Amino acid sequence: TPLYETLNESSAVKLGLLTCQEIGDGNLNYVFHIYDRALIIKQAVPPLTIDRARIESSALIRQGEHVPHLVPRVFYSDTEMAVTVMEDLSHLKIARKGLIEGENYPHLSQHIGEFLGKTLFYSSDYALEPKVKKQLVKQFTNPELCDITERLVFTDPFFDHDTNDFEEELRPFVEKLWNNDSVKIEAAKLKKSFLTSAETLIHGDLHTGSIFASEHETKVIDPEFAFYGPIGFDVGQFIANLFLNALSRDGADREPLYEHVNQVWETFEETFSEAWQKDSLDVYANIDGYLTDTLSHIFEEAIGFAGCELIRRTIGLAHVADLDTIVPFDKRIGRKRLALETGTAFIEKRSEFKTITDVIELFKLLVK
Amino acid sequence: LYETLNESSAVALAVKLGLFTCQEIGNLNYVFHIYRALIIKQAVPPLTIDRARIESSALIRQGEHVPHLVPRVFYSDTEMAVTVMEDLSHLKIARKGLIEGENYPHLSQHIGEFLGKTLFYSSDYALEPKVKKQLVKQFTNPELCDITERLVFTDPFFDHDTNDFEEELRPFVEKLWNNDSVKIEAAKLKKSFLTSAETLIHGDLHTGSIFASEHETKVIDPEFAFYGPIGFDVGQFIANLFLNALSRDGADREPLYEHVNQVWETFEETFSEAWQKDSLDVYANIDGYLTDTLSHIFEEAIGFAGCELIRRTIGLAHVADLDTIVPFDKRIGRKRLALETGTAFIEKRSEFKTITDVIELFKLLVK
Ligand SMILES: Nc1ncnc2c1ncn2[C@@H]1O[C@H](COP(=O)(O)OP(=O)(O)O)[C@@H](O)[C@H]1O
Ligand SMILES: Nc1ncnc2c1ncn2[C@@H]1O[C@H](COP(=O)(O)OP(=O)(O)O)[C@@H](O)[C@H]1O
Ligand SMILES: [Mg+2]
Ligand SMILES: [Mg+2]
Ligand SMILES: [Mg+2]
Ligand SMILES: [Mg+2]
Repeated sequence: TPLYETLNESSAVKLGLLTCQEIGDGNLNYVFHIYDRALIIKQAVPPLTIDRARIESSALIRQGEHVPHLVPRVFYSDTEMAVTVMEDLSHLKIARKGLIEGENYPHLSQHIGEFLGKTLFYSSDYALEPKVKKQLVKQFTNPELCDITERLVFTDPFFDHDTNDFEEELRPFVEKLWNNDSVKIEAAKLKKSFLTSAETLIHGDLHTGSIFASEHETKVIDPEFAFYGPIGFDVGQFIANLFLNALSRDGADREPLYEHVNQVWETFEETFSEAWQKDSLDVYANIDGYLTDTLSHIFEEAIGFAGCELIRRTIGLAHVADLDTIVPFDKRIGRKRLALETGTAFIEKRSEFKTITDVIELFKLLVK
Repeated sequence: LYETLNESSAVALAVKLGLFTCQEIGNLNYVFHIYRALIIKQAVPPLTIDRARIESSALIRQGEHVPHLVPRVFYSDTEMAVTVMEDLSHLKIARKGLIEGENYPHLSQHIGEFLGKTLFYSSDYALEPKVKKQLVKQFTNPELCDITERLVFTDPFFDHDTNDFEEELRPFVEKLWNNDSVKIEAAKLKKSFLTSAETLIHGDLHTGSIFASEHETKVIDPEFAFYGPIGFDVGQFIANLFLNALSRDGADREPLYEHVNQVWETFEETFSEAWQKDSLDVYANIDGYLTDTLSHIFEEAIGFAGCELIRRTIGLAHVADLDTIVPFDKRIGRKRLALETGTAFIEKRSEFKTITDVIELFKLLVK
């Protein structure tokens, strides 16, 4: 008989680990805080299969094997119940919220860069026997959550589709995008890579709202969207959300975010490189120029994906607080115009950039 | 459940199934011909017998789109590792025919159509991505992919135990081993083989996986099928046309060069028609998108062709086209050319503009 039952505060409060409050922001997932000493119980609500909870638990445990300091500990998980029992991180702040409040989080980019480099390297064919990796591909296939992304980041913003949500003051600029054949061709190629390039186990939703942060600590959460896809993807989505915060700031306040974009690519590239040297199984790994060309391709896709995330967050179904809370209204429109414009340039020009500072310097010029 | 068959128990299965003397005409796979006639193929246990599930499933899928270009499957069973199929012994394996000097005028149109349709119709272009992600699971082929990952993409390029080549070839083989830039390129193509889950491929589409006569073509043995790069079956087939060209002299080569041009042309035209007609992709009709898609397939196809050319010359698994060339010295010379053309194909793959450029490069090198 079926064993799933949607939890409540009492039901959540037998595993051998006095008061409980549901603190979930969304509505697809319940998050139960139990308090001593504290604990979190996350549970999927059923339209999206509850299978996502199996993916999420498994992804967190996997990430913990390589970067246990950058992810919450998982004490228990259950597939039928769609439950993940994990470490309480309420003493930290969601990074998107903190950044909007003016926190700079000096280590954010070192920490995320390390997370990206290790997670993305160690689940790849570089690191794993291909026969092992092919099994992990099966275990982490995520059709419904991939469908969300395939539509929202890669498809809907580029056409007059019903999921989009944007001010009419933006219509002229949005229609300029829709009519742009060559940027759309490129977004199709990026989407095709998303659909087909089973390179590693990615997080699949690594924006600033999926990170807990304080001055000295960083933790990545909510790998619901995990599956075998392109290595550049998590890197692009994260970098884009740094740029999205930049656009919500003015003048010299932007500098910390530009430094984070630079630092996260750099740390990613070092971390991925050191893991490659020390732990690759490939006979081809140590041939001069092979790692270099591999990183150049990741870099290029990462910038393309960033462009998609920049556009998608601005005019698509799922927005970001960074742009939506900008005041006054006319400034909001202007900054949302620029996210559209930079995202487009990112997509079009992705293979012309040589370094991360090329990308930052282009961005800075477009947002002057 | 599983029991390896013999000629007698193979006859018993045929009658038990309600269909219709027996000889095993196949070291890993038995093929039982039963005479109205019928074929019963069975996997033997080191390599998983799960390959027989993949082969039967692949043949049935291919039959949905090109039923005239694959044998009919009357019955299959996973636990017995059995595929019961149409008898094609009135046809000749294409490799054998081509070596005897048969030219098979329609071979390239038939395979071009096979390629275009099979490769389009199991892709994200043709299928709901949710459906396609299920087929990826179903066709995951770790052991047979491992053979390819090692034999076509890795061992030939290093001093590995599986390679098998004449000592007279050593200088040219060592030239390849010491070539960093071709090997970087071979790595990229391998990485694509390992990661690019674009469509359901045959995975072993050489001239010995084809039955042929003047008027008929049938593709067989899709044991190696899995979700991989679209360019792969195209490259491996083109390379085996070039391998036969090298076993011929002078003007007798021209039919093979025509086959290479024709198979790309037919492939490109079939894939294009299927794209216009049957794509699910909102991006499908934007001018330049199909064109750029084909350019990438072309480039990979040519790279994979170079790997197959090298691999068949000096790796574990050879081709009769090269190994039966006489005299010995001529053999060494032509095997040197396969190595050098395969190398050129890998390194120049993104410089070619059309199939004619590929052929004209090849013809120049083998003058
Ligand atoms: N481990 C945790 N510790 C403390 N709070 C958490 C924890 N996990 C989630 N939360 C709270 O619940 C919110 C929703 O978490 P998240 O995993 O992103 O759910 P969803 O998938 O619904 O977005 C977070 O923004 C955070 O405020
Ligand atoms: N459908 C068939 N009709 C007639 N002969 C066949 C048929 N299938 C296979 N054979 C014979 O058996 C041989 C091996 O078949 P194949 O499917 O290539 O097995 P393997 O996977 O061992 O290469 C073929 O070359 C052919 O001579
Ligand atoms: Mg979240
Ligand atoms: Mg989530
Ligand atoms: Mg065979
Ligand atoms: Mg076979």
